Amino acid sequence: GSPGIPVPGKVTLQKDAQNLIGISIGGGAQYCPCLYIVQVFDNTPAALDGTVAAGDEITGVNGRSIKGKTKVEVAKMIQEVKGEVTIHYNKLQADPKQLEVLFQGPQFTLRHWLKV
Repeated sequence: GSPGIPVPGKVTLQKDAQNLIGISIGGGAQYCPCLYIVQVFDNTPAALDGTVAAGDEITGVNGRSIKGKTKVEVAKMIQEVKGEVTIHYNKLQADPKQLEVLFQGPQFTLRHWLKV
């Protein structure tokens, strides 16, 4: 599908020594907005050449959206693609009200996120 995302983009990298990208995915926190990527490690492909760092909207893995399956499965999808890595991302300016919501500052929402 296509929900009309702002500015879509993709960066292609390759798996880390740990067989991942070096990120953490949560499908939104406060009101479950978007974001997906909650944190990254600078020396991971994701951060380093990737720049899919904390605050970016990783909406798809290697061309296929993650928003449709399951946390555990999406990490698997990324581990599945052995040796390679591609991230689809977006960048929402939102509106003041929704911008601070997308910002994620209030950390009352713990939840159980995923990581690769």
